[PDB]
Amino acid sequence: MLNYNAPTDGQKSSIDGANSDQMQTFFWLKKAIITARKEQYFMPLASVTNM
Amino acid sequence: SKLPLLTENGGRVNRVGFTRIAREGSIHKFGFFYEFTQESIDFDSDDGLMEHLSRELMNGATQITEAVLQKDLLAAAGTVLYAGAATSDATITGEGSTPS
Amino acid sequence: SKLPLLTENGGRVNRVGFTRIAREGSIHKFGFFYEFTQESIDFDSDDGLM
Amino acid sequence: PVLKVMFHKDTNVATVLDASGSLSDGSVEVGTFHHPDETYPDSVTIYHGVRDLLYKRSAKDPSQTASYPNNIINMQVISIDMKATPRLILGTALPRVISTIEGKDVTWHVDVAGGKAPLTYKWQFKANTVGAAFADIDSGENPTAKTATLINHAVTAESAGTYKVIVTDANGTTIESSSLLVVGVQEPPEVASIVAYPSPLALSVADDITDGKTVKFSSLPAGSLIGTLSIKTQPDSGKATAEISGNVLTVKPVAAGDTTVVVTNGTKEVTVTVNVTE
Repeated sequence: MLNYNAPTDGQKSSIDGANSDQMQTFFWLKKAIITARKEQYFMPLASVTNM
Repeated sequence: SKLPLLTENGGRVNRVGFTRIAREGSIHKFGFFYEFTQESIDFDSDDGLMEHLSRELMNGATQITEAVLQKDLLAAAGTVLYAGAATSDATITGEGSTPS
Repeated sequence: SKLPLLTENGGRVNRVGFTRIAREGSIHKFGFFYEFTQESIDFDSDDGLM
Repeated sequence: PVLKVMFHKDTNVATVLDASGSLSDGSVEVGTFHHPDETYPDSVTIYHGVRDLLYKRSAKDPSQTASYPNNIINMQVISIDMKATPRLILGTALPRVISTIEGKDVTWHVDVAGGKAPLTYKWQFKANTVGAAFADIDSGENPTAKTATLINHAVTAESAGTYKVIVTDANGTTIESSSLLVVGVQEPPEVASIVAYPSPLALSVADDITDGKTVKFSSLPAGSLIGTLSIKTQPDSGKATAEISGNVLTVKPVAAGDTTVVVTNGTKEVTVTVNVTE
């Protein structure tokens, strides 16, 4: 039977020959994890004097 | 001997498989430029110097591309034959009993 | 010691850079089944066994 | 290689020399840099390095340094002169993977230009079996080994492996290219024996318990298929612990004691010696 096997870990799918290998072995989500900016406490305290 | 044949009671008597092969290629970058001053353009007798220069640049670029393609095709020949009794590039000679 | 400081004539003074990281996950498969015969359903004492 | 840069203020000419070389034309040494740059070999060239070195020195006196408005930042007037040893350029590289069936002819061609004539070519071959090392192709048996083009006739299972070409000149500049040959056989020969790399003698000796050794296996008969390997734990698990994932075998030494592990595919077994030192 034509089996998928596991392209990772050195095994190969049956249809794939000695030379070939799978083009796409994973899916890229395209949505990135981001970190929010830190909070500030001392800045709101200050009063601004025009120069 | 290896003909595929079926009886009336066809069961599991023939089976075949398939394979695929992969190829690849890469990309490179080229370029060139030239400089000029304003007086060379403004005081020259030829009115259309810029057109001529741009056309020459484009023609040179096309010629360079063609030369690179030709050398890449030569480098990737599948089978190489040497004329005469020569067996290698260093062996190829035009003097002797058997010229190449 | 390490503060971004500029003079009036500032050229190529402070540079920075960035980095990214990658993660992954996978999928698996499960299953089970059971069998019976028609007489077991037809002649059983209890209706609604299925 | 490291290049030295000399600057002459009057003629606005920057000279690039070797480390040993020097000039007596009134030029002032500004600095040195690595040409391959060791981190981005293809991104940068001589011009960028010379510009970066000249950015620091002052215009009035090239010997002294200065801030931004007073540097040497106009590279249009500056002309760079090269006196160092030329570097070889690889016009054409060998294809990464070449695939063929047994009983066919395969040809490799590499193009190299630059440097000082005449060029010299050497070809080396490395087998797929673990532990193989680059051995020179005999020139007498194969006349094409000396030349750029290498032709091998009637390839078999043993012919599979990586091939490398080495180019040298009178000066001594050297560049190399590598290629891989894959040969498919209709009927794979049966496995006869199995050998190991990073040696079955002592493996990798690490005093730290956390460090884990890596082991690889292969079969001596060329073209033979090796089945999935399984490991048999042996008497001293306290001395070391072995776990196998596919062909790769990892060993973590819990205690400083020598042990032996046997790994089998179901028909043949491999005897590997493990040495642990405190």
